[PDB]
Amino acid sequence: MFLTRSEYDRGVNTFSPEGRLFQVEYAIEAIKLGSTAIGIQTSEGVCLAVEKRITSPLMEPSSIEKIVEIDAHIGCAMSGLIADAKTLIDKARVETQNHWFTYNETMTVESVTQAVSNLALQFGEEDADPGAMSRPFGVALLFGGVDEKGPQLFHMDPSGTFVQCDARAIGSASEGAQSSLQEVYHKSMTLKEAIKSSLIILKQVMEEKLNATNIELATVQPGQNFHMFTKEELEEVIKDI
Amino acid sequence: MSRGSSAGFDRHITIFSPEGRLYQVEYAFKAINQGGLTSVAVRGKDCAVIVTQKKVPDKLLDSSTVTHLFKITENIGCVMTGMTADSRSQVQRARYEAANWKYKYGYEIPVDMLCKRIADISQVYTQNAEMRPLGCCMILIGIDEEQGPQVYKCDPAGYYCGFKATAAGVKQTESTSFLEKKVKKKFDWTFEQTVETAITCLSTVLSIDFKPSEIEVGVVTVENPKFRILTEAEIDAHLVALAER
Amino acid sequence: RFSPYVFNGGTILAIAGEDFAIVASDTRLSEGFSIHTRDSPKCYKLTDKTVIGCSGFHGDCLTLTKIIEARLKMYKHSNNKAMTTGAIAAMLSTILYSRRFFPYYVYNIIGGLDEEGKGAVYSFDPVGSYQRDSFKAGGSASAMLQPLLDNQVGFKNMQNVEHVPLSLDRAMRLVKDVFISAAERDVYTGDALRICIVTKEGIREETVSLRKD
Amino acid sequence: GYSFSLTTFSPSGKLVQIEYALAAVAGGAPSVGIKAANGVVLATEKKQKSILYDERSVHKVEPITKHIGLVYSGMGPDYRVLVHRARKLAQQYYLVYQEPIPTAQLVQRVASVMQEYTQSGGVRPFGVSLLICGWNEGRPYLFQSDPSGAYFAWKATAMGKNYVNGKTFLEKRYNEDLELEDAIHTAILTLKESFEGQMTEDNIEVGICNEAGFRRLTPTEVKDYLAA
Amino acid sequence: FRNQYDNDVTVWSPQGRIHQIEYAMEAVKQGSATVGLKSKTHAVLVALKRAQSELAAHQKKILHVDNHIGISIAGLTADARLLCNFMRQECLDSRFVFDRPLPVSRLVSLIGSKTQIPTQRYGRRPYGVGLLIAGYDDMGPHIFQTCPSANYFDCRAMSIGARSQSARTYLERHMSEFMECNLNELVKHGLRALRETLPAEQDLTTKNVSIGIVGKDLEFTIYDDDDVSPFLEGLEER
Amino acid sequence: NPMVTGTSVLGVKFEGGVVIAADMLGSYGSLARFRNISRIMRVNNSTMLGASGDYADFQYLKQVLGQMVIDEELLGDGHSYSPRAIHSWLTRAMYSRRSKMNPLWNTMVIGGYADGESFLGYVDMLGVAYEAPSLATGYGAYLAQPLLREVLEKQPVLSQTEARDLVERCMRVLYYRDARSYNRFQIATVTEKGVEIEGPLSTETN
Amino acid sequence: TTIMAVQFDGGVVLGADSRTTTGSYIANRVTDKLTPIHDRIFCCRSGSAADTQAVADAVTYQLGFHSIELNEPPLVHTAASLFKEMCYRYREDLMAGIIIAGWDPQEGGQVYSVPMGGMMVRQSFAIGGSGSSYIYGYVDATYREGMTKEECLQFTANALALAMERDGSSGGVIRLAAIAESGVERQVLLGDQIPKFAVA
Amino acid sequence: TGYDLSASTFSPDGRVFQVEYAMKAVENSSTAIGIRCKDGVVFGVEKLVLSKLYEEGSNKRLFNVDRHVGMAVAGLLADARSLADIAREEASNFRSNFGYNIPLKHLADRVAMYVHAYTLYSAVRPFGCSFMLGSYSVNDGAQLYMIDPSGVSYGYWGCAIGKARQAAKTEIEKLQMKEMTCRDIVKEVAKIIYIVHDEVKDKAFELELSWVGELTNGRHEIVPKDIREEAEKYAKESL
Amino acid sequence: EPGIEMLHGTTTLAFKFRHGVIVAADSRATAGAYIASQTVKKVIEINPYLLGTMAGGAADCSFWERLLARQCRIYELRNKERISVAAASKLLANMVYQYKGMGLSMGTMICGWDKRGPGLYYVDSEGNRISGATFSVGSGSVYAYGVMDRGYSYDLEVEQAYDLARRAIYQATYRDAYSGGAVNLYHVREDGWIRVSSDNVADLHEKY
Repeated sequence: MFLTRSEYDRGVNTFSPEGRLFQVEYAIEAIKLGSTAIGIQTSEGVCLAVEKRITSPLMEPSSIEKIVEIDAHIGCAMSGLIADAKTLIDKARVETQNHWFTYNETMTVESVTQAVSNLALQFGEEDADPGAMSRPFGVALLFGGVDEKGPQLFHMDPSGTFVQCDARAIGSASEGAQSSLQEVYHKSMTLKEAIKSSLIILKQVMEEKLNATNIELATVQPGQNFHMFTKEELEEVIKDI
Repeated sequence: MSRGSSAGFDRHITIFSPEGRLYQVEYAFKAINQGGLTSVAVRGKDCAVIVTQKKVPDKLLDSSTVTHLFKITENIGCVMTGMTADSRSQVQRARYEAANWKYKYGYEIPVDMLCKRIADISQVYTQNAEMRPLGCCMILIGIDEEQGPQVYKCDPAGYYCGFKATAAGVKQTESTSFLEKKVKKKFDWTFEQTVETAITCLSTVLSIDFKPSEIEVGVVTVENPKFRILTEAEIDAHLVALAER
Repeated sequence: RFSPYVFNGGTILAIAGEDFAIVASDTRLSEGFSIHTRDSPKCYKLTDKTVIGCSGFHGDCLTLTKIIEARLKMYKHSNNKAMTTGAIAAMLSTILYSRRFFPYYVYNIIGGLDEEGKGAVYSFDPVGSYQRDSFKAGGSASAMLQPLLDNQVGFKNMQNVEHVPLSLDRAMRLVKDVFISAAERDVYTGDALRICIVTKEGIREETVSLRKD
Repeated sequence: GYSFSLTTFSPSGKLVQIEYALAAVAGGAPSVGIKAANGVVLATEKKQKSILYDERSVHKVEPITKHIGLVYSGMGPDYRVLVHRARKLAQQYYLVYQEPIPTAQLVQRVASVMQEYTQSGGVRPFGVSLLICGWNEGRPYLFQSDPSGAYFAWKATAMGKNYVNGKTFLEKRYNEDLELEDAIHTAILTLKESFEGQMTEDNIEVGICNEAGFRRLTPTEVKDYLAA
Repeated sequence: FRNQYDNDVTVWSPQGRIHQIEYAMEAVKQGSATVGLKSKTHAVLVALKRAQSELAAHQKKILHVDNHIGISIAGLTADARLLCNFMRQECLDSRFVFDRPLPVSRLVSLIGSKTQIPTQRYGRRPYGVGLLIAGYDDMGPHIFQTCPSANYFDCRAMSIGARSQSARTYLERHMSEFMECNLNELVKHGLRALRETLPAEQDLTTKNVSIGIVGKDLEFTIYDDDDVSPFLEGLEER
Repeated sequence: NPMVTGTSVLGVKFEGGVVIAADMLGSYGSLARFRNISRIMRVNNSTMLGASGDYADFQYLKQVLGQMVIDEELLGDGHSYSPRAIHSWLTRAMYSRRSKMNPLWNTMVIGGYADGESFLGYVDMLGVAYEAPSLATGYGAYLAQPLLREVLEKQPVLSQTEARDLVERCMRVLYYRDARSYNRFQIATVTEKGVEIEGPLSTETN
Repeated sequence: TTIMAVQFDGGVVLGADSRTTTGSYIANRVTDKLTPIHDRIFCCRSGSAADTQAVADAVTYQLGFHSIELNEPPLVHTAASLFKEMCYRYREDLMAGIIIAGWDPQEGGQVYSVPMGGMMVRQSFAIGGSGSSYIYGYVDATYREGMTKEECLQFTANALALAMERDGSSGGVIRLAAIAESGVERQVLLGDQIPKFAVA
Repeated sequence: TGYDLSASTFSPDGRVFQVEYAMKAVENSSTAIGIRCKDGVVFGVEKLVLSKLYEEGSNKRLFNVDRHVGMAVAGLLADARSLADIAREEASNFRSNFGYNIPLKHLADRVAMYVHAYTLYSAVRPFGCSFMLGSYSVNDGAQLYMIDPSGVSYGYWGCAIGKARQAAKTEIEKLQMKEMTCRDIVKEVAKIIYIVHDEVKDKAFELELSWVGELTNGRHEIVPKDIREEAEKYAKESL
Repeated sequence: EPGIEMLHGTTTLAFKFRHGVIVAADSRATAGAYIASQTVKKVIEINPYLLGTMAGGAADCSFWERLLARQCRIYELRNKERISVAAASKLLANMVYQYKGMGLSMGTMICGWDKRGPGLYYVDSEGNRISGATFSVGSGSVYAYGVMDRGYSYDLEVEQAYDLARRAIYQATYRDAYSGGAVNLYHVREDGWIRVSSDNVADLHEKY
């Protein structure tokens, strides 16, 4: 056979040869430009750490809110295109509140990730103005939470798929982090043990050296709600290398 | 938003040529002759008659269900040339059109006005980007009030005119030549030395003598203004009269 | 003209215990001054642990209970778990208020257990302002029923008497007796009695006969 | 390329698509409009190739009001649509304002309506140019509508085939001094100059507009003038 | 001569062929294996979860639809979940109006119609999902596959996804003994069938088998991890 | 608001089947404007429907219900709307029409026999619905219903003729003591043999 | 406002008065109360002018396209149904006087009928409008089966004359239509010709 | 080639290539025949069975568009099912708006115009199947129609569509269909199905049959099993 | 009643002395002449920052204030800091301004101690949104205003403020036939409101 003309992705939602859509796997490793983020899901709770890769000293680090919480017991970690990532976040928040007042309890983490996945996938209605992107989201998401599961972790890829994963790493160095983490992971892990191992692997993976400003982490445990670590907490954690 | 027009002069109708000639219109015109059928329309002072082949290259077919003379009103009828499906649709379109006319103005639509409206509908196709021109030409007959019979023919281009006698189809140039020759000299055409001349035209231009199974003829008369179609019980007798000369 | 609402009558009663939540309603379904049927229950099982009781315009009752069933299935599908009783009550509040400008002419009481294992009864108004309660009657004869329930379950206006918790057998006897007493002054009560006993091991049904007049 | 869209200008900021429409107009039928101190005459060629055609089932110059006449040079159906709907516009103007539209606001209407087609995409420009004869407060008006949406008022102009030589012929043969009756004759002379096909009675449709309002000329009258 | 026609669902190849549909076909067969035989007493869905990632519970391959309907997905989870929403919506609607479980033979037609609809309009894609259907109704258990071409089929058994041709061969060779069996022998048949799809070096474990059952009085019940252990138990090795 | 109505439809369960009655009558108020109209539909071979109230809405129901049932037939799958299903659908349609303040001014009585079970349900203009061994509408509800219940309490299980004669007598009473009553009517029996409409019959009593 | 139609074997006979009232004043005393919907299908609008005239004309609009499409004579039942739903849809604002009567090739002659609001009856004879209330007894006592066209005409004339005498909202002349195999026979009995059933 | 990218585009030679392609898709699909006799019309399909795993009676292709009219299909099955639904809705609307059964001569035109309407918009590609509409009515006998993907609607005394259309046409030309009943003609239909079938490359088909006629009182019905099996017996005997 | 009267308002209370705001309300749904309940809490724990109040209509108050709770938690997430009292009053007033003249009967008071300190606003069905130092709404609001006006003092000590609230609520329910039940006291101290007690009028009468 001879190579000839072919329209490749003229239409969004064009199936590739061997049936494998374009924009979806274009965005999958458009992600790989994203910062490395680590999430560990142990019985004692979950931890969400991520590099902020400060480009220049002229920013104060406080601005880059790489980590937010969908709700008091649902913290979120993101990497890649922050732009529409915040719209993803805002939908997650409004959905959580919708469940909360309509149904007087805390919306469970699994349903949150499932609804967020529902938000994606709406690519091609170029004629229809309402409800559009015509572009897949280009951001990967990590959800931590506590409920009648307690500790939970969900990884989302820009394809509307997710898993009840635990100890799941995403970013530019995602594969190296995942490989090292596999051999590092322990089935029964204490809380700072996850903090410690995850921080060591972060120090090991990222380009720049590691300090308080370089990264941040947050945790939720069955004890109480979302906590975002402050500076002095980061020094008193990284004291021990 | 939509798939859009293919980039090219002949690729799509909307783009003008360097001389602003619409290619897709010509493509429609020389798309009319698909199906091989060629029709002829002539009119006298009393009647307007349209005649065409009845190609039946299969006798699994029923002669009744295959046709090209479609009554539009009890007073006004038409003939089709081109592909079958677009002819289907425009017959529907004009039936609806004239019915709406009568409903909204209270009197039967004149032949010329129906032709004009159909021409407008055909024209608006040549304006848009995912319209395809309806590749078929449609011819009218009828008696209006005083002008006796009229013959009208729109086209995919939207051009139409009133014809003392006209034709459309494959052998259209030769039909027009013979029509000009006949019309210049002999022009009474009461009813028998009338359009029967156009049957002579069609036979001469096309083939040997026809026997009526291949011929489909509909008429309207000034003294009896129904759109009504003769049969081999009728057309046969006409053509035996024509064969003898 | 056309009246879209009509009063089908009926009475619904709920009592909350420690390991139980009795729901109580008769089956005298009427309209105007004529008995339609003697055997239309007004208490429906929703889940293994939650039982609803509805009274009033019976068409609204049917529409509401069917849409509640639909939403139960929806929640089950969406969250992979049985919907909690408190969630049921909140959902009923919002769904009832959704018709704020065309109210469901229905009084509702929810019988069920919490997920702490205790009994809990939610009372409602035709628009959806609910509140947890230890006991509640709804419907036409709820006026006759309520003071006695206050007197016995609530021990209101008693003096120098031990406030023993209400046991299952005592509650059963009390609800039987209160409907027997209601049957002789209210016109919309009688012909039967449906009693649902929601426990920790499932739901069992009980029924007796009342005055058939 | 850069000549397929109607929506992008050329690298020289120069609309090829409108120019193609202009060339199509040039390829149309000859047409002449002569203003005069007491009226305006419009003349144009009937190209019924076969005598089987009827001149007068359809027409080339179309009235719009008592005092409005239109003639074109291009593809017929576009002209017929534009006439049909300029009629809508004028009928509006009389409905809203109890007085027939002056010719100017009509050519405003028409210029706007064709221009919007040029600037829409997906719709081809109206491949035909128009001529307008009018009579306002009793004084003649003469407008030419350019398919680009441009509209120009002329003392006298000619369009269609070989219209450059027609305009040159008019240049050395017209004056503001003229009247209607001789204007008819000189316009016929202009068409004869570039007729290619030996005028008969039955090749030109003629329309005039004076105080008594616009009205055609019957073929009897065309013969009647051509007698001398 | 295969130049243009491999872009748009609204474009026919000069071959009586639509490239996009076949690409979505390949998409479906890049899924994972699952098997759907049935007996007189029951209809069963057996699917293998994505045992390719690590420290990550695999995707849920069987999706509850109704009291009497159970489905499995072996394609893009995206369109799968989207269609399951409509599944549940119509089942609830039928229960709301006619107050009865929805028959399978009509729900599958609904799926076919909706999945066919985007195939015609521009700017749309086929639903790239490999879907298997299990349900029980008046006329008993039923099994259906709906390829993304909106073409459903009725089966006593069949497998869709990667390596599923091995299971299809197994079902060809053992379709005869399927109609009359207990629950356990039926599940053993399905487990063996799904097993042959696996690479010879990979064996099924409790973590990646997802049996689901529906029957006469037995409403559709999906069997997750360790719970399935008795079902896996008693199964001989290859 | 109602225009042209049929006063009453009967209904009674019995062993293996159900029979109902309704008269040949449509009143334009106090005028017996139409005397040969039948207010009974054989919905299918197992379910059958009678209606009371504005006859226009009953005709519209005839049209739409027939369309749905023939659609089911065209499907030809094996499934069929059991009488309970028709009851539910009718209830839902009437309720929805109420919720738009455009009521269908009718009051139906669904009769159906499936699975060796005799089903008898009742729906009115406001979506109110239930089942009962015997049913009545209009002043039928205040007149024939008491006699039906009286017979049913002493004898809950009826044979064919025992119930048919009871229906005959009760509607004779209706003819006596009802303004919008007529002497001609139908009797429709639903059973294993299907639905069967017999008439016109007359009270013709001495 | 005393439209009435009678069905007989192989054809039908219609009948109506000619008086459109505005209350107690007659706007038109020669009103052509018979509308020919088609070549062989008539009707009788009654109840108020505009809402009936417009609907009838619209029904003529429809069924004309529909008969050209089928290329067969329009079936009477088809006209009945069409002009049924056309009323039923707008049954909340429209009045009406449908008594549609006509002949078809297949099923002899029909008189379908319904007052405003929509429904279907194919009865032997149809009466509508004001004077029908007064003419019920006469028609019921007189109508028989199998009566031919001439006595149908006489019966119709007599009934309409009785309505003419007793009704005060109907009057003028009696228009008649005899639809059959060959065609319609519209005649106008007036003056002396109309039945004179004197008072004594 | 070249200038044939979309539906709403004419060739240099004036041909709609991207409906010729949908047409050629029919020759890639199984055959489907239909014959009209004195009493009624009978259909017959060469349903190729892809594998033994399918339930007998799967992929039914003798759709029931209304009580007195059937549908035999050939082409994209999804296309066929969508068209069948369109036909059902058209018949339903006809009944609702006029009260009597839709004539086949009108229903066929109504569906054909819809099919045609799907051939002149660049937004949508043309449909990829062709189908039969056979019906009977003692009022006007029995009628049969063929609908190409382009929308050309013609009634046939007997038609055939599929990968082996021409052979079936030749076979049918040898029958005086105007003067048999349904009973005798079923024998011929099964004979033709078995004769035309291509067992060497496309083995293991399964015959599926239906008719409509006065013998069913004008009700399109699947063939009774006894007649079906004896007809298959006779067709095998003809081999 | 065709199911829709829901209340007409019974005896609310709120003022803002120099140790934060205290609020008080009774508990007696008055279905026409028959009491619906004696134990309807009317102080609404919108969040650990801000307290509502039910009066005028039970269902409307409850629903709209719950919706407000959703909205304000959304605000606190998006802005990362707690919403002010004035902003919450604005949100409620804008939300209830639509559905003007459709039967709404809200009488809420938003109470909280935000960055500007004490916060107290009157928000009702017909759109009034006014701050102030003293408020009460409901049928018994007049009696409450009497006792309150004669008790209020911005410098009043906390426990005496509790006494004032109890006295006012008790007198108002003592005169009103439509107010009754158990009294509820909520103090909005420094950040985080604190529940005071839920005492009964019958016992109060002995205490008085």
